[PDB]
Amino acid sequence: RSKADVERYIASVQGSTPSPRQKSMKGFYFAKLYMEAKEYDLAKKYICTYINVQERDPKAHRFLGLLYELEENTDKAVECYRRSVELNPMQKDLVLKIAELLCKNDVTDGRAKYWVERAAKLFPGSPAVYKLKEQLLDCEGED
Repeated sequence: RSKADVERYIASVQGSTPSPRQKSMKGFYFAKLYMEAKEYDLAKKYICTYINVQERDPKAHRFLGLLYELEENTDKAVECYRRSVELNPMQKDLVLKIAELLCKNDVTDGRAKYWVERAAKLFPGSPAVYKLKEQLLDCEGED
């Protein structure tokens, strides 16, 4: 998909539902289409327009988190995923994902233990969680 293909769709929306709120309400479609076109900054811009008018949509926060995760912007990805899982706690997978991102970025992140413990509760016996706990144990001080 080209930038031009997405622009043609945005123009169609402008011609038929031109109100700023109707445009914002299409911003998740615009963002996904720009993600198809590998236009990551534009995808972030448009998903933000949508979050402005549909603030409680967990899917939009998760999509923005994925954009930040692709960029390796840990703090922003974790913030988005945290908001998504607050809005829709059925996404237990995001609890493990946050733990994993924090550990990958800086396992001396105090935040890692909190999320590893949350993940351990949701995924009892998980080797993915045990690997993170081993990493935390390896960087613990001694008495």
